[PDB]
Amino acid sequence: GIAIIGMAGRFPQADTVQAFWENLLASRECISFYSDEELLAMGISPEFVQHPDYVKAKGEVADIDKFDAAFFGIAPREAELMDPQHRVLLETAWAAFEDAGYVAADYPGDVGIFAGKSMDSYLMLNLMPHFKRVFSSGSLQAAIGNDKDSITTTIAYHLNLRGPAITVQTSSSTSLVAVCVACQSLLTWQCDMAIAGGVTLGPPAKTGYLSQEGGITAADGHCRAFSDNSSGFVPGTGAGLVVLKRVDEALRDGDNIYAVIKGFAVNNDGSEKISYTAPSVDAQARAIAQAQRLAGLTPQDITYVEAHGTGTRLGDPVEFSALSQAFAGASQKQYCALGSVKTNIGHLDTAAGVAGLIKTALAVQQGIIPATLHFERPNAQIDLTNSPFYINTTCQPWQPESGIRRAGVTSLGMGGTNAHVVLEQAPAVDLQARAPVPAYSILPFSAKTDSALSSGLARFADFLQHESLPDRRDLAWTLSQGRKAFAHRAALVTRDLHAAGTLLQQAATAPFARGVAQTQLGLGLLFSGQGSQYQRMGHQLYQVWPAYADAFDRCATLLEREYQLDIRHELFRAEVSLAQGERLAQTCLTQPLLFSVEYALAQLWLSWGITPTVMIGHSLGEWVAATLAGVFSLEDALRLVARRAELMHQAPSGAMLMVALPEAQIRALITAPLAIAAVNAPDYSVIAGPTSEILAVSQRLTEQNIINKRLHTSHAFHSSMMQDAAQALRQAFENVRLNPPTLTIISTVTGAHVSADTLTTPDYWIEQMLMPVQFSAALQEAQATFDVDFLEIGPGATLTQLTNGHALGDRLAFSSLPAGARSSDEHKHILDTVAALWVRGHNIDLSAFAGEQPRRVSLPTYAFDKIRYWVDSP
Amino acid sequence: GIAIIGMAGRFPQADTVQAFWENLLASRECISFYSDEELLAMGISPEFVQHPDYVKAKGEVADIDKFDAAFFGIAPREAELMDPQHRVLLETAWAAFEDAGYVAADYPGDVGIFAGKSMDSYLMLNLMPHFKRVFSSGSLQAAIGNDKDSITTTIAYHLNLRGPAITVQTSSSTSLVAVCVACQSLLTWQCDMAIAGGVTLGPPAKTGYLSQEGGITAADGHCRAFSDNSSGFVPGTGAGLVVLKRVDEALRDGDNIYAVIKGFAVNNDGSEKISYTAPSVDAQARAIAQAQRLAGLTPQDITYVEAHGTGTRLGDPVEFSALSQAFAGASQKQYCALGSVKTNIGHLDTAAGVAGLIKTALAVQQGIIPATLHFERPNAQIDLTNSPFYINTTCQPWQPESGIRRAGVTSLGMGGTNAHVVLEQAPAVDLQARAPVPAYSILPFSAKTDSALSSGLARFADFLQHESLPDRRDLAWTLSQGRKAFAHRAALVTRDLHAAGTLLQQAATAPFARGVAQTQLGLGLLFSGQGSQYQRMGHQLYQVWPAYADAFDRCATLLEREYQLDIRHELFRAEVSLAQGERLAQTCLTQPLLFSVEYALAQLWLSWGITPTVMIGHSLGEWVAATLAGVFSLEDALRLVARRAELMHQAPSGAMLMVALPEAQIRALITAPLAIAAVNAPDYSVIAGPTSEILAVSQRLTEQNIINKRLHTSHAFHSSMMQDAAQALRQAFENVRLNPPTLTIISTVTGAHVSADTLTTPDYWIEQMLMPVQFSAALQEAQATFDVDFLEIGPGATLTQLTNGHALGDRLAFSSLPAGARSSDEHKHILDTVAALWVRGHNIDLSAFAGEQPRRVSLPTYAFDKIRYWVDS
Amino acid sequence: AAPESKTQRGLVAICEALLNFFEAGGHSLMLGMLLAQVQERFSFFDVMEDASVRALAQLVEQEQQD
Amino acid sequence: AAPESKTQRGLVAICEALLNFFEAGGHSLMLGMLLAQVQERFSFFDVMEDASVRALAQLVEQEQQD
Repeated sequence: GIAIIGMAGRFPQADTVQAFWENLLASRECISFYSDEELLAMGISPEFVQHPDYVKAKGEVADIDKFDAAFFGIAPREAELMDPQHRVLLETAWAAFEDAGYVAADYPGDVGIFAGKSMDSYLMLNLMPHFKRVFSSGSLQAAIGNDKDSITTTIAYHLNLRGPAITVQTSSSTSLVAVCVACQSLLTWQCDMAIAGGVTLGPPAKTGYLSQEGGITAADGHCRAFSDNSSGFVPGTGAGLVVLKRVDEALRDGDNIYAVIKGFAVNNDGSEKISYTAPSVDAQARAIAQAQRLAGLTPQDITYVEAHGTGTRLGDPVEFSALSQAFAGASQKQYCALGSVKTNIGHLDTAAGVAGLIKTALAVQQGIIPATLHFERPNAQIDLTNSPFYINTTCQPWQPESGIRRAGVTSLGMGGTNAHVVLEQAPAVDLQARAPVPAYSILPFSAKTDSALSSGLARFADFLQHESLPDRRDLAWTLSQGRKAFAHRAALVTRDLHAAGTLLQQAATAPFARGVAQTQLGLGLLFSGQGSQYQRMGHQLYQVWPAYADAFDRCATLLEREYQLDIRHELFRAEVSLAQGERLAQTCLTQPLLFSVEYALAQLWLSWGITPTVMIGHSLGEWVAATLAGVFSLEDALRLVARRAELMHQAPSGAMLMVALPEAQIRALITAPLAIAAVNAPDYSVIAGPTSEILAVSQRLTEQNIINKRLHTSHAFHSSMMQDAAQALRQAFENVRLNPPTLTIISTVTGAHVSADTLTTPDYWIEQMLMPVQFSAALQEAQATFDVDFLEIGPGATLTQLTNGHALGDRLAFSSLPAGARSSDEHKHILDTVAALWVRGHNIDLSAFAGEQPRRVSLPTYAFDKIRYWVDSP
Repeated sequence: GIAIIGMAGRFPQADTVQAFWENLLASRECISFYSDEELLAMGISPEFVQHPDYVKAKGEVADIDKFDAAFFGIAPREAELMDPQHRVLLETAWAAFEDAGYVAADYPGDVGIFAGKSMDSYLMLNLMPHFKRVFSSGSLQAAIGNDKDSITTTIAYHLNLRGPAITVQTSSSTSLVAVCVACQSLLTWQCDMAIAGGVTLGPPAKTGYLSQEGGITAADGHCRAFSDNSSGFVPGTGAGLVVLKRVDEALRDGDNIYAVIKGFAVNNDGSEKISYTAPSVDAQARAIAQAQRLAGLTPQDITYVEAHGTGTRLGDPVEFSALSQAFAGASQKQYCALGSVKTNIGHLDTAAGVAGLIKTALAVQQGIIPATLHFERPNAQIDLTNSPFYINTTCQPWQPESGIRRAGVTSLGMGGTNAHVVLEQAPAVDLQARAPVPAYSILPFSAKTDSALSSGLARFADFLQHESLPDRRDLAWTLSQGRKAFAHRAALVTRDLHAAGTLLQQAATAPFARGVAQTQLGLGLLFSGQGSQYQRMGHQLYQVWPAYADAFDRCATLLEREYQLDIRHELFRAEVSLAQGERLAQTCLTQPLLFSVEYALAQLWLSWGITPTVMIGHSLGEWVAATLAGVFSLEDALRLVARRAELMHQAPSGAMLMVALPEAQIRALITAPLAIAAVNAPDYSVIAGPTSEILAVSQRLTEQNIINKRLHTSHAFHSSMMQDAAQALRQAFENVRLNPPTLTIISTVTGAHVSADTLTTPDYWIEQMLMPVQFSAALQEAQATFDVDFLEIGPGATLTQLTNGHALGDRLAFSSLPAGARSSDEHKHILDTVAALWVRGHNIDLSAFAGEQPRRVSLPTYAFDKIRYWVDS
Repeated sequence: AAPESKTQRGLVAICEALLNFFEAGGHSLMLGMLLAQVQERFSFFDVMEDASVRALAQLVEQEQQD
Repeated sequence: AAPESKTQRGLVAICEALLNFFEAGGHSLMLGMLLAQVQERFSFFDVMEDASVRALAQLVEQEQQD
């Protein structure tokens, strides 16, 4: 068949198909009656008002003047000359494609629109200035070019639809004829996805009709259908579009299927009638029997029928006669329902067949038949008791006998064209054999304006208060794979959806990432030194993520192949205790653990598709900023930092000291031979040395009342004490290969943009152990040459705390691991960095955070801001 | 694929598809150029005329105000406010269906229309003669119900089209998108045979345009398409429709297949271009490549390509770049042709795409590529010599390196919709294996009005003055099945078509069947007499038709099995001489022989679907009339008629003299031993009896100035000496089949009707040759009770003059076989009878007169008369 | 019904134009001013007020007396 | 080219509101119609007599003279 995979459309007293399904489930009437005063104020002639046969009701779509011209690139001088049905069908088509879970502009295959349109009454006010000022008929040829035949080409231009763009144009069955033409085109393989429907919108916005004797219109405004008090119909206005796709493709791609269209049939009557404007029975019977013949369905299978049901005196017995003739092969008794949308919203002119198709597809998918209004007693020439049909007046649950629901929509034109479409139930979904939901998920939202982002967040806030909510891998997937990412964007990290609904109910100083996006050509990486680790560092990331797991497994097997370190036991199978913290405190174990964590976490961030420009390191962080630049291999790096750690374990005791003074003032104040260990900020510095004179310097620094801190380190680092251990790895260093770099390292021991040959020198890694890691000028050099965000790689938030204290120029630094306390929040922090990078504009595969086997669902669509465009000439 | 089996269209400076194809073979430029003083007649403002930036050229259809309202039943007040595009597309739909060899309402399956209208231009001079009266909502409601979308539903109503009536509407690709939608409906089984096209003509007639260096219009008037002088196009007006069917069905039924649409593709540009109004390259390349792989073809195979080719300064290199990009899988250099019909006729917005499909299907069918006009050098951007394309300037033969002529039509909409249709050659048939053509054929013509019949006769007069005319069998099976039998009819019985053309050249002085048909409730079968035959009769009818052969069989087999005589030896194995002429006249080998001949002719006329109402006899015809009435069977009457003959043979004397005088005045002076044998007319009588007495009566009448002749017979029929035969046949009629008569029989020995008991008496046949014949009274009761046309069944025209010489007002009599002579022109005369009956209105099947496996043929269509329905200027 | 030799001419004009006509289900507003455009051969909101044969006869007689 | 400081303001207002300047084939009668609509802030046959921007500026001062 041809699966329906999404739908949209404004309606009378509705603006969404879910704000229309809940006007059918509430058994509402959507007709908007008026009074005298507001009608002559709209422009009703003084003769039309106080006329004894002038009814004052119609079905009103809400805002016909309100177009979002900035979304589509249209100037606010060309969109004012656009027919309102063009604008409303543009917004409806964008809404229908977003309801499908797809984007029109970048579908793989070929997408084409088949859509109809009522008569453009907007020109009948446009000609008044266009002709009574210049007296030229040139405007009419422009109308030929860009109005009457060009609705579907305007949609296909502004949404970039490559497939067929055909304006079918039938009198009152235009929409269901368009659905049938779309099904034919999808089955002759002209397109791989279609969007099909219609529109009818009147630039006379609020009006009544002058009902006359024996006239097709009702003399009360209540469209009573299939009843003995039926006096006619009432004119509605509305748009509507469905999205169609072949059912094996739609079931392989994992879309949501409302109802599979199994059969369809269009025909005409052709002079089997007493006059041209009078329907026939046998042609309608041929259409119904042909659609059920093509579907492969006996008429003992269809359980609901949406008749046309306009409520006129003459068309009602003809349609029931045709339905009885086509269903006459059945043997059950009152087993099929009957209905009509036109009781609720009125008789739509062009969008009538797709309003019934939306109502019938919703009724098939949900599984409950709506309530026909105004019906309490049958018609004189219709016998419900000796027919297979019943008309219900309450919202009745739909259970079939065989277990499969089937339906059918009938539409009738005024020229004679008859269309019938036979649906079915969507096939057996299986959402029980899937692996479970990811623990946290990112909810991305985006818009072209801050107003549209605020309104979209408000719409998702009201959507998330419902009891019926989709999955967390069905939602978010549709928000990443099924929405286009615009400038003004926002993002949440959630675990349950109702608390997300509460958070978007605030949408003001609420804890979620939010802001405008930019070009953002590249990221910068910062790597952590020794002294900020915790317990179970990367435990969640190891079991959840596969790339981090693979890199850590290869590092652990590589370390255990040549050494006796019990890697994967000190992190994962280690109890949370201070004995473990003192077990991993020493330098013999801490350096390869930080190397493995920072390397595998860097491989994770490169697996998620961000491209680093500059990779600043810190002590051991430089050894792995080497390794991502590929200056030597992972085997060489891991065994050589093991050799380094087992040399620097033999070094004697030595302490650190922090000072809040710049290094020039420290070098003007230091007298003992104590080298500067690290320069990190203007107001932060670290000095080293053996612990006795370090404590003496700290106690004399207490006398000047300057802030200082012990850094909890056993061995002195970045001072002249380790000369023997520095020299003792030269003979183990020279036997391996060193490669010129690839990625732009800058060196923290010199504070200089470091070149492609001076990493390769085997004495640079000797003097890197001794000299101060002068971080601040390296950071200011990266900030000077580039202009980039920074992402720390490592356990602590130390380097982020240093960096967010430097003039970055509109930029920000971001951590990728919690600072120890919240190790349980490893999975939430790394997904809140990704949610915070994505808002600024960085390129991350957000669909990598999806789940096992995702599917698409129906979420709220874009929220177009309402700007009035109207020529408005009396 | 989808076969194209017919086409029509009212084109610029043409009225038919053939008067457009003769202009494409004559290399004519069909664009009219006006002058200054005739634009101002219909109120073109003098600023437009005196403007120096003004070109006066349009490709005009001939008549737009002329409609035949009375054909479709449309009132002469409601037709005056139909758009002319509805009118022209009604006439084009009727003409295209007649060109297909079909009538739309009587097709077994279901038939869809898919057409495209343009912006109603009649509504501007339909709302200005309306705004005078205050029409607040009146103007809106006038537009809505009438002129929105009702071009494929005021055609499917009038022509009884019971299939999908969908109005596709793109900008200028409408008529090829319509063909692609129709080919989708014929493959997803929504219709069994479709029709698809478009129309664009409107009120603007004799109208010039303000050309713009920077618009899309040609600044001089001519469409120099694909050339160095490409300055735009010129607007045109036109119509067109083609008729489509599945190719297995069209090969099954033997239609005329112009071409087979083997693949097609429609798509849109997208936003992947500069703006809305700028054409793209990759979209057109996608359409061309998609069509050629849905056709199962390869870009080496296509030998003609009909490009869009408007003549504007931006569209021409873009389309050629797309074509080169799509055909860039080729290695052979300059093999495929290139053309644009807009050079000849102009750019008919919307219609462009079925005009260029008609041209391409004609070029595929015939094998002649027409000549692209106005082409001297390529454009600056267009590189011909390394592309695989060349442009002709003379109409060249088409003959590819393979035996199949394949093609492709491309039409591009202004909104961005592109269409490419690939047209393979029609699969050729074994023409030489077909059976030989029947020796004569009826050509029936019929029209709703006398003027339309005269015009449709003049059109076949013009048509048959050509060479290589179609098969005569296939013209007789297309004028009969393929045209709708109307009121005013005419009919021809031909053996060659060129003499038929020069005979239809004259109208008032031409002797064919002609008249007005009526209801014709029934037919009278006046069976003929006894002494009115000739040698070598029924020899043609024995071998031409098998119904006559089967009816003549089971007679002679029983006469050679039971008795010892053979009819076929006396007829077909006999010799043409006067020695046998007196030999077959004896009663022993005349009565059952003539009975079997008349029975065979009557069974033939029953086999051709005619209904007898009254059926009289004359001295043998009551026996075969009772046989056809079911009173006897063939064998039951066959034994007793031979018994009657060989008992009647023994009468020694007998002679009949013919006296032309009222029976009562004859009865005044006749004698006792002679009796009147036959009363046939008020001025006719036949007297029977011996020799000398009736001869003496003859010389008595000779001096009384009354003309008398003998009847050249030897026995005494209806006389006073057959009582011996009446006594002898009384030993017969023993327990024979005795049935009440099923049909209505007037007995000629009584002058009354026949009841259920008046004919089953066995003594009635005993006494039948005793009473005289009351033929005149039988006809007096015949045009008393009924009013029918009398078909004489017999081997002569003897009863025909005696029938027409009675009270035969409004009614005539028709002889089935020639009288005496034309013993070989029997085949021609019997079809001249069927031609004379079919015009009068009888329900004779005309298909039984065609050959073995006939086909359909494009002939001229109906000739609508022209009545002006307009409003004002 | 029985006509009265002037409204007879009016109703014969109506029938030869095209065929109260409101209660006849085959007529609409377009065919309404088709008939009306025939009867200027001798206010349209008054035609939507009432357009019976008696109503058209009364309006034509009143407009001729005016 | 360089326009002369008053017709500069007028023609760049025209260009920023709409866009001989009309060399492209996409320009047509509807944008000509809106350009004819924005006139009276400071004959359409006379406008189409010369569609140049300097020519229509000239016609603006003859309309001011009128």
